[PDB]
Amino acid sequence: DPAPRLAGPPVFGGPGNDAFDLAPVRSTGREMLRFDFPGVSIGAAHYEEGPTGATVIHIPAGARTAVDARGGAVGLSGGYDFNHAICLAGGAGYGLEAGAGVSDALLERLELQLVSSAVIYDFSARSTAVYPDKALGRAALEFAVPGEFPQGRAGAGMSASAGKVDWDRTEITGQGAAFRRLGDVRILAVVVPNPVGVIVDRAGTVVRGNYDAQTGVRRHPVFDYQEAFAEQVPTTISAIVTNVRMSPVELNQFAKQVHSSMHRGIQPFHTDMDGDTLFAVTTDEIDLPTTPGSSRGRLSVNATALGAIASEVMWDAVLEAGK
Amino acid sequence: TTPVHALTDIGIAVDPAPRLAGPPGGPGNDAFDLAPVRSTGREMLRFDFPGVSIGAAHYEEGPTGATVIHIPAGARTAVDARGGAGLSGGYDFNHAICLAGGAGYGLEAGAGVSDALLERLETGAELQLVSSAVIYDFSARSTAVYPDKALGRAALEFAVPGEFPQGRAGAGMSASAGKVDWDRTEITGQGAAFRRLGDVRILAVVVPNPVGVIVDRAGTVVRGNYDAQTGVRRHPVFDYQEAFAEQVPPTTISAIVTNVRMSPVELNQFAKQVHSSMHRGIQPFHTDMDGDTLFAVTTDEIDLPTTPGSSRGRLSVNATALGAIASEVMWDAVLEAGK
Ligand SMILES: [Cl-]
Ligand SMILES: [Cl-]
Ligand SMILES: [Cl-]
Ligand SMILES: [Cl-]
Ligand SMILES: [Cl-]
Repeated sequence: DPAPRLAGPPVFGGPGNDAFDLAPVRSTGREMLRFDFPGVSIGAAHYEEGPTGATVIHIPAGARTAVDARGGAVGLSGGYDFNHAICLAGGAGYGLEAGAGVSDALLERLELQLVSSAVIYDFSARSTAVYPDKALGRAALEFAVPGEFPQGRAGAGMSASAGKVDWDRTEITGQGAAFRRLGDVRILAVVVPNPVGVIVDRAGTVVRGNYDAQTGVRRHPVFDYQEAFAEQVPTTISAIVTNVRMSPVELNQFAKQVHSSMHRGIQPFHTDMDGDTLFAVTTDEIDLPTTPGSSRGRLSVNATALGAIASEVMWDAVLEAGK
Repeated sequence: TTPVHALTDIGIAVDPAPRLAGPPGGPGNDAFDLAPVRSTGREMLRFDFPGVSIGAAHYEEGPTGATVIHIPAGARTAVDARGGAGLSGGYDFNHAICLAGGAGYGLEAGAGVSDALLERLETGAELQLVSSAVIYDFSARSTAVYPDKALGRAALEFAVPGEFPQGRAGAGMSASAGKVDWDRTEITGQGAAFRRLGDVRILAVVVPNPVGVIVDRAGTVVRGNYDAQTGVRRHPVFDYQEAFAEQVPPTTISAIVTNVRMSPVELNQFAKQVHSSMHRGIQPFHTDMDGDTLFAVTTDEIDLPTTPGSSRGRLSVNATALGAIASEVMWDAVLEAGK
């Protein structure tokens, strides 16, 4: 039963990028997750003037990627099946410019450097028109370090929010990550939930979004929706990074499986008002065995198994963003 | 002057002279003080389509460029993206479409457009929506300069109603065709064409950077796969079949804009029909090495009649008919790019 973080009403018409001399800030969030995943670095930067920001996953060697993009409001750039970086940002479609800043910083750091970017609309959660721009994307890349992720209000999660049946009940989320290692297998989940729905934990409790100040209690949106019909008639952007070799077909199905699994932690999900986008990335370092047997079952070591495990890592990340 | 049966019976005079791109690790944008140039190409197409403006700008230092179609009202859009080998937005409603060189780096030009549009609006949908697509034009020149935010802003600022610069202009500056071997690749250009039939308006814009070659309605290869040893261009299939017998022994970005109202389903099918029709003028097309992308846009100004009949047949006035007509406009635009 966490304390509320109501976004409150936006005032539109606020100052935009041209009104400020905008200084990138390295985002530290509420706490740092530390993880051991060689070849994967994360940077996050924000403008306090927004507040809004960008988070970048940099895999310098390049990595095979599948994109699973769902619903009616997707704002995506690049979308390559091979990337050196994934950039997530606020600022709606304007924030895609941060990915150009990353592409720039990748050149300066130096044949094509490939960056895929996705965004959330975060303007209703604040009272300015500031967006992540080329300078902020460059900063995020420059700030990237191995094995750290800033949880909470950091990078793209600065002004992310959940539970949009009515904006009077919408709460600020954050960004979240989680990491697991099993033998040599490594899985990192990164998520920026800006859902129309709410964040739900494994017991079914609504933990962020749709908080009613009149009652002090969060509701699952379906209870509002059903009563609304009875009376009247008559986006999340995310990445899963692993080191297990998967074919293009396996990686694409893995992406779909993990992305669907997020309707456990975010409800509703994949709605017409969401543009949910998941990047599944593999560093292609570890082979799955040629046969899928173990003591735990004849069909227990395969890409479906990896998908189920990664789905748990992603639910933990979603809960970190909502914490 | 002759009975009209085939398309060839009714043209664009393509220059037979070669324009070989020639063989290509050179300087990038910050090596230069880059000033956008308004692109005028080899000639200006003039057309009457209020609400639609086109601007084109280039950097001579590339040479590379961007071409922007601005529809300030916003327009419903279908994207048909068809191959292997860089898109931004791909929204189902757009205030602008930005086509650029520079491979994926040139998607930055669309951000320049988006930012300029946001500034004119002094973030509620007051969101300005720009979809961008790119071609890889780096093999056709010796620098790494790409269309950036400033160049996209400049293309938008240079946009005028009712004009389009044909040839080596905007995104077409360093486009090229015919890539069985780079020794036979020729520079293309960008091209546009426009038809008004009754109240119906159709504008085609294309930037062909194909693996394949540009082909006219008679079947003659007119740009790409020019063999300097023979002085002629042949269809790539002759090279491919000879290659197989020997060794295995016993992107185009485009937009089609119309004023006719179509539902989301009709528009998406219209996009697929027109895009496929381009395998007539570009061959091969939709290959694994191409990332072909077409934007089909309607300004939703006029309705088709409720019934599809006419003196020319029971099923003659419908979106399929519109797609067939628009396909010819697009082939003309392809030929203008190769001229
Ligand atoms: Cl929102
Ligand atoms: Cl839980
Ligand atoms: Cl090329
Ligand atoms: Cl600029
Ligand atoms: Cl012809």
